[PDB]
Amino acid sequence: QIITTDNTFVSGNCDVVIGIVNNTVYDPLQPELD
Amino acid sequence: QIITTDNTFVSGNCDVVIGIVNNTVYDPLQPELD
Ligand SMILES: *[C@@H]1O[C@H](CO)[C@@H](O)[C@H](O)[C@H]1NC(C)=O
Ligand SMILES: *[C@@H]1O[C@H](CO)[C@@H](O)[C@H](O)[C@H]1NC(C)=O
Repeated sequence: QIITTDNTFVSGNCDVVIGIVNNTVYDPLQPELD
Repeated sequence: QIITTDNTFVSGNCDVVIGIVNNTVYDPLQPELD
């Protein structure tokens, strides 16, 4: 599935997590823009 | 964590619940104003 904010939650910054990577998390409210 | 709509679900009115208090729930779409 596409990485979305529906099945992902945010918790703190990425500096404390070992072995993290970078990729875009698609917010579905952005293509709507209603 | 701050009380947000993502981690709470609503079921009926608050007249039936015993010992319930009043507090604000943060709507995350309201500061977005999309
Ligand atoms: C992710 O991006 C930040 C900021 O551009 C960078 O400092 C970090 O090294 C990146 N992560 C990786 C694994 O390259
Ligand atoms: C909570 O709100 C209800 C309805 O406005 C009110 O009757 C009640 O006294 C309030 N309780 C507190 C602790 O403010």
